[PDB]
Amino acid sequence: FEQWVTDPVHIRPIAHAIWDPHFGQPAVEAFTRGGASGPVNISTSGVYQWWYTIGMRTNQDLYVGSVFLALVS
Amino acid sequence: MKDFTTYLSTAPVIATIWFTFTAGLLIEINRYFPDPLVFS
Amino acid sequence: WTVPTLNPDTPSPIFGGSTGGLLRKAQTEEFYVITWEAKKEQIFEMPTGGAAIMRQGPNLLKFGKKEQCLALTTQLRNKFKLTPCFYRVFPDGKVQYLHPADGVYPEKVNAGRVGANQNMRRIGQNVNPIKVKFSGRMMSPAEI
Amino acid sequence: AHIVKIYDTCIGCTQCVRACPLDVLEMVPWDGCKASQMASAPRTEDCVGCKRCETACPTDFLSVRVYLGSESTRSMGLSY
Amino acid sequence: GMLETPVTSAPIVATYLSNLPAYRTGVAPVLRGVEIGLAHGFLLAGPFIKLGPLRNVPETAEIAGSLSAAGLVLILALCLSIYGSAQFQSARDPLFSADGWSEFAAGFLVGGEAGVAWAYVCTQ
Amino acid sequence: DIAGLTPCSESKAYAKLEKKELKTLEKRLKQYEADSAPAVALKATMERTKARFANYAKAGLLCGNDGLPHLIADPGLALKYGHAGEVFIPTFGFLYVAGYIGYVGRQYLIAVKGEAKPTDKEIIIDVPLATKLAWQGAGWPLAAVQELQRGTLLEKEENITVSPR
Amino acid sequence: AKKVKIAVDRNPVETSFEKWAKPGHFSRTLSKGPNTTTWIWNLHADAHDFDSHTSDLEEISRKVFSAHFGQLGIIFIWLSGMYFHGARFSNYEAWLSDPTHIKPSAQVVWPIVGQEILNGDVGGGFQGIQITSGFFQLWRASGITSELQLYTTAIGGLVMAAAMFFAGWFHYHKAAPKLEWFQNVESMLNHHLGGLLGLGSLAWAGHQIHVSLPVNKLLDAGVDPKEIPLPHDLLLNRAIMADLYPSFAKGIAPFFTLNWSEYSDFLTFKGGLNPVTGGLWLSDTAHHHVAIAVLFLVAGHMYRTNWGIGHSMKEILEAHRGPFTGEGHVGLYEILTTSWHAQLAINLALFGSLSIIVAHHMYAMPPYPYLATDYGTQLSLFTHHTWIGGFCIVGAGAHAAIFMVRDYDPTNNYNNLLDRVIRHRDAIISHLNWVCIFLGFHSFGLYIHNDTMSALGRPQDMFSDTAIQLQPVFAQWIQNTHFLAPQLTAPNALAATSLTWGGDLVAVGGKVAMMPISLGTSDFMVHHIHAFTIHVTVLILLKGVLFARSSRLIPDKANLGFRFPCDGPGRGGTCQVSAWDHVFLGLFWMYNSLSIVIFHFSWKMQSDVWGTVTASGVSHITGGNFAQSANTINGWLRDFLWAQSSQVIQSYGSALSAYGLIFLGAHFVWAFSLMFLFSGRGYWQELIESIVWAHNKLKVAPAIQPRALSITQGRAVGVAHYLLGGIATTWSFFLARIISVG
Ligand code: CLA
Ligand code: CLA
Ligand code: CLA
Ligand code: CLA
Ligand code: CLA
Ligand SMILES: CC1=C(C/C=C(\C)CCC[C@H](C)CCC[C@H](C)CCCC(C)C)C(=O)c2ccccc2C1=O
Repeated sequence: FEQWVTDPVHIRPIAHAIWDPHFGQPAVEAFTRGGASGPVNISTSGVYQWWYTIGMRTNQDLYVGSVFLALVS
Repeated sequence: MKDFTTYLSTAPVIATIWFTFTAGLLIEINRYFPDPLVFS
Repeated sequence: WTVPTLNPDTPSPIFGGSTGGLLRKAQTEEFYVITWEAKKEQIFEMPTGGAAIMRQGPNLLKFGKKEQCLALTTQLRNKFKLTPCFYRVFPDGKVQYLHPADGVYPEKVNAGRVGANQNMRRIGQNVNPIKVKFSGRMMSPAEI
Repeated sequence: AHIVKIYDTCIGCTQCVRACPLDVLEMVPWDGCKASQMASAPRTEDCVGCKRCETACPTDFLSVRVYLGSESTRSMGLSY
Repeated sequence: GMLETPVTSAPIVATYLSNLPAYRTGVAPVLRGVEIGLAHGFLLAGPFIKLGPLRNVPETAEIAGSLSAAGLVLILALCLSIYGSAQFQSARDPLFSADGWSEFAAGFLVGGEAGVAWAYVCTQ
Repeated sequence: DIAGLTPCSESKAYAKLEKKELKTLEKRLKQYEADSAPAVALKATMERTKARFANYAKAGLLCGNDGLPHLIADPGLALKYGHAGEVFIPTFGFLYVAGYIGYVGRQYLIAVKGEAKPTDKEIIIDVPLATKLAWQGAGWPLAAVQELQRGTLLEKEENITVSPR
Repeated sequence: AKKVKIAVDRNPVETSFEKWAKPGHFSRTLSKGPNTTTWIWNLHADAHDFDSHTSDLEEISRKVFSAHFGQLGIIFIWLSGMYFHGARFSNYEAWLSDPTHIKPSAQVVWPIVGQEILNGDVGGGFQGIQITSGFFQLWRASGITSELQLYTTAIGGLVMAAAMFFAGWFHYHKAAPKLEWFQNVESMLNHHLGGLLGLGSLAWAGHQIHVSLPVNKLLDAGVDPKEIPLPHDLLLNRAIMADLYPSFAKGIAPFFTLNWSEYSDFLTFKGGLNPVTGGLWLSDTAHHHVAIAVLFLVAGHMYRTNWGIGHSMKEILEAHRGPFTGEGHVGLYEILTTSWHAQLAINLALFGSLSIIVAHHMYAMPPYPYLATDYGTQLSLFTHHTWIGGFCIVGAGAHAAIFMVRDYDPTNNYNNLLDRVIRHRDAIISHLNWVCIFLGFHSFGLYIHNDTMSALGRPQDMFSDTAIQLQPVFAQWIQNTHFLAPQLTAPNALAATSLTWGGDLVAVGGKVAMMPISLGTSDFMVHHIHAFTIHVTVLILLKGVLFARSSRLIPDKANLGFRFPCDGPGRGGTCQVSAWDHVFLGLFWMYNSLSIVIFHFSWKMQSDVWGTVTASGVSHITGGNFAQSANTINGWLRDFLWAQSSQVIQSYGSALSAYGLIFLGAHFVWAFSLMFLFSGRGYWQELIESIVWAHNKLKVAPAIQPRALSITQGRAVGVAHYLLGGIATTWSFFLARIISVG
């Protein structure tokens, strides 16, 4: 998110990381993208654009929101 | 002959003649007036 | 007419056997026994598959469910004009008799029977489902 | 166990009793019809729900009705 | 009665089955569990080692395959245990009882893992 | 023109489309003889193609950017700009025939309901009666309206069976 | 000892149109006329169910015999049309001169509504639809060289069609054979073995020896067709025949003096394919039909009719009695002489299996000239005769179950082979059930294993030739054994029967006619798919036959009949228990299994056999991608269905544009069928009630009460549309593809 907010036009958002022991090495390399540490999925739900529009700018902004909603749950 | 003409009056026989006639009329019209798209 | 008593030693038809017979249910829950008298030796069709020869005189068969016994009863009555009767037998040794319940086949009206599950109304006079709601269980308007 | 009900439009034709493949129904005396007999359902615990009785009833609408209910070894028609 | 057949009713076949651990009555359920567990556990290692994902590694293939065979024996032991819990909640053989089956499942785990370990020692 | 369309007679894409179709036909032509059977058939096709493109332009149709005729369905726009022959006039052409067929069939169905065995008059058609009703259907719109005003077109609500409610 | 003799009845029935005007006359139920629309469907459904109209076997047999004359008369009209259209609307004469460059065509369309574009450029200064029926190759092999010869056959075909319809009328209304006549099975086999097959083979050998061989010998030499001697000149002038085949100079003396080696020049045993035409040697084909003629004529003298010598079929059956099977084949003779359905069940089974064997042998041993290099004809013929065989086999199950319900009588069957089979049906179905589950996992699971390993980037873990291998070692051994047969086991054969076993390819006109076919891991996997889908189809159909009369669910299923929808929602639900429904389900699985068979054939041929020969070597249509790609489901989707459907979807605007339209239309009919399969008539009867109300409101309600289709007719309408749509989709896809590239 913090990298995407800088250049949203030319960066694919990341949904979450992948830890699949069944993967082979070509699969691990194939899904590594976006400057991530390892394999990741690209987000398609638009939460990046939504959260960026409503004023979120850093990962700590998302962390505080996550703990707040877990408490509300 | 009365029974034979009764057989020709059965639904499948009538439909075959009727649609054969109906199709022939439409086919012939398009043979002499090819490509009708607008009444004009 | 009195309730017949089953005779476990009654001879059985001449049948080789099949894979369509009794299962473990007969040893744990129940099974059914059908008996009848045969005027002459004849070939009939087993509801479990195959053909069997009925001995002259008493015959006895064991089946896994009631419908199988009453399927053979229909064949014996309609074609061979016999009068079979069958029981329900439990693993504990108890024997329950049925069909004919009172000795007369149900198709024929008999005095002494008490009507059961008879509604003195038409189907169109049942109440609406809303009026039998929250009655403790799923209940149709026909039940009340 | 299924539920089987006989309604007062029965004409006592006996066709439901003959059709039943499990001897669930029987005929009893009655005074509400010309035949002076009515169908009865004393042994519904053996009913399997085939609805052969409803197929055989001449009256309109039916005079015998089967409402499928709780299942069991007998009503599910199992031999195992 | 049931359709007689040599496979269903033969002398040679009957004697062979009567000597198997499952049908050999008079033996404590735990001991039968160990005897059955050892046989299956020993075989269970074969396919994992030869056709596993790490089969082509020289030395890791033996370890990885056997370690996966040990895991499957553990899962099977759980299946045996819960089966006894569901089946026996309230007869001739002690095995078919709540007490007997629980001992049987425990023996299978001990025998099965021993068989998997014994199979590994054979390789190295 | 209408909705940004242009007359096909003035459309560049429309003209180019005709050349493409004629070019395809000409390419196949040059592999035959001058007056062989295949050549004559191909020439006949080309004549119909040229006639078709002249007729549509002469009809004053509208072509889009695709260079294909588009039809106008609004009665106001059609009568305003002389496109009544595309959809508006054919609308009343079809309804006359559709009502003709339906009215003739309804007359026959009523006619045989009075017979002793109506069912046998439906699988086995009474051809003399059907031809009689076929010709009298030309005036169905007049007959149809008069039935409506006299109240004999529709059944009474009390004579129609309905399910419990 | 009832003598074998002709027995008929005079004027059994009167020829009148009275009953033509009374629909339903044949059945007591339908004779009263319609009250609901259900009557109309019942009229057509039961029209040919003779066994249910009357209980008299003699009356049933007479209808069957004449209904067969009507079928023969229809085939002659159809055959006559094919020969006539070859004479008047085809480019056959041009094709004879340049067979390798001119596409066969025998259908021409009229110039209306712009459909004349379907008259494509096929060659020979002719425009028409290209045909894949292979009639041009058949006519050339027989020696036809002019449209006059085609025209005369068509006229003869119509005369035969008229004779067939006269025979049907004569043998039903004038002189109808009695029941005792129909039951001479020994006599019928004698005439049909030595008379129909035997003399038919000998007569055709006469045509080949005297017409086909001389004409095709000159055609292959390059002689202009118009300059070849006419077939009657070859017959009348032994001098001409001697020039082509010197053996004719000796007449028929060698035949009667047993110097049969004199005829070695036209009665050959070469084997292989003719290099010039790419088809089997006609001299080999003539010796085949001469050998087959003698074998069948001997076969026709086996059964005893009127003169003591011979076999009694009843005695043979009763003598074959073993320790494991109780009474044995006792009672089968009475079953097979009193049940038409039992006879039909056997004949459909083997006739269908034969049609499938024809498909395999004709492609591997192309019997006609220029058949092999015409890839459209090879693909069409193989696919056509596989579908015919598939439907016939499913019918064999249908009519085996009809026999079990109607014609089966326990009194005649006690402890015989038939009875004992019924008495362990649970053992049979339970074992066949497990085999199908085993075959499904270990064949289709391998494809799922490969698809997952490939998607995970683990190609080394796949089942393939470059990975874990599954070689058809048994099939490969047989291919090599047949390749070396001429050396030691068939010394007098010059070449192997087929070029599929091995050796060198034969190329005609720059295209491969046949070459060795290699079996690898993909072939191993696909073959075990065939075994899986065939075994499942047996399970469904065999289950229906064995449980037609009763089961543990419906103990009295026979009384319900052969074709009923259910026995109600009781016992949990009994939908589709009747034996008719096992045919209904079996049709889907037969369609599923044969679809893979014709996809296997189509991809394997294009990838590994068909192609263009050039200086460097053979380039195949799909470039040998079967071996590496057909081991995953994704490979079939991408490389076969998606790539090869390019031709059909680009067909618009060309002569093949018709196949594009039918490709879409077939997709439509298939999806339309799911409406009938996924729904039930309860919804539709209520829908019609509201529709009927609108008609009642307008005094336009019909006298024949509308009814939703029955439960069974919904299933029949569903499967018929499902099959038509699915099969037509492949049909369009195959022809538009192979015609475009092949
Ligand atoms: C199916 C519905 C429908 C719709 C959405 C339209 C839409 C249109 N019609 Mg059409 N029209 C229809 C059915 C319809 N019409 C029918 C059934 C008839 C009778 C056979 C007509 C007769 C008709 C005429 C005579 C005219 C239009 C016109 C129009 C346009 C503007 C006025 C209008 O109708 O506003 C929206 C539509 C409605 C609310 C439905 C009723 C419309 C009535 C019948 C016509 C109104 C005309 C209007 C008073 C003209 C004022 C001058 C205008 C330049 C502003 C518009 C494109 C006018 C036009 O050509 O404008 C360029 C015009 O002169 N229509
Ligand atoms: C003109 C001559 C003639 C006449 C008047 C009759 C009259 C009669 N026949 Mg006879 N019959 C004839 C010729 C004739 N037959 C011939 C040529 C044959 C040999 C096939 C037979 C074989 C025959 C049999 C086996 C039986 C009769 C029976 C009958 C009776 C009823 C027939 C009926 O309802 O037909 C009406 C039926 C039709 C009009 C259907 C015609 C079917 C033909 C074969 C055409 C098939 C076309 C095919 C489906 C095309 C494909 C369709 C696709 C394109 C959609 C009646 C006494 C029946 C009887 O006596 O029952 C008690 C009976 O069982 N006939
Ligand atoms: C059924 C198949 C068949 C038929 C019909 C023929 C027919 C023929 N073959 Mg062939 N042939 C066949 C199979 C057949 N062959 C096979 C399988 C082989 C391989 C072994 C051969 C090998 C072969 C050779 C090597 C030769 C022939 C030849 C012939 C011709 C003369 C035979 C001869 O001398 O007959 C002798 C006599 C008879 C057959 C008897 C004729 C009886 C007549 C028809 C009786 C008429 C009676 C009547 C009342 C009179 C009319 C009265 C009326 C006008 C009023 C003849 C056209 C010869 C030939 O000429 O080839 C070009 C020849 O050399 N064939
Ligand atoms: C030699 C072949 C043969 C023969 C002689 C018979 C004969 C018979 N079969 Mg059998 N059958 C066969 C093959 C054969 N079958 C095959 C191959 C199958 C597998 C599909 C079956 C499956 C089968 C079933 C499931 C049943 C029969 C039944 C019957 C009996 C009544 C048939 C009837 O009334 O049809 C009347 C004919 C029709 C209603 C016409 C059917 C039209 C089809 C569905 C059209 C399909 C599309 C078309 C071919 C192409 C497109 C058309 C175009 C217009 C779009 C009769 C004894 C029935 C019976 O009761 O037997 C005791 C029965 O239930 N057969
Ligand atoms: C793609 C669709 C599909 C599939 C997968 C199946 C599957 C099956 N059908 Mg069915 N069927 C279908 C469509 C399908 N059918 C349709 C459309 C119809 C209507 C005409 C029918 C009608 C029908 C009938 C009438 C019969 C079958 C039968 C069968 C079975 C064949 C034998 C077997 O067990 O194979 C093995 C099973 C498979 C190949 C299924 C897929 C297995 C995967 C690839 C591997 C296992 C997964 C693995 C354990 C991982 C799971 C992880 C997860 C738990 C987290 C099987 C369960 C026959 C049967 O029951 O035979 C015993 C049978 O009689 N089918
Ligand atoms: C659609 C559908 C129907 C409704 C379909 C019906 C009633 C068949 C309709 C057939 C035709 C279209 C109606 C009869 C047409 C007449 C012969 C008149 C035609 C006159 C000219 C136009 C030719 C069922 O009855 C049904 C039953 C069981 C399972 C599924 C279904 C199902 O899916």
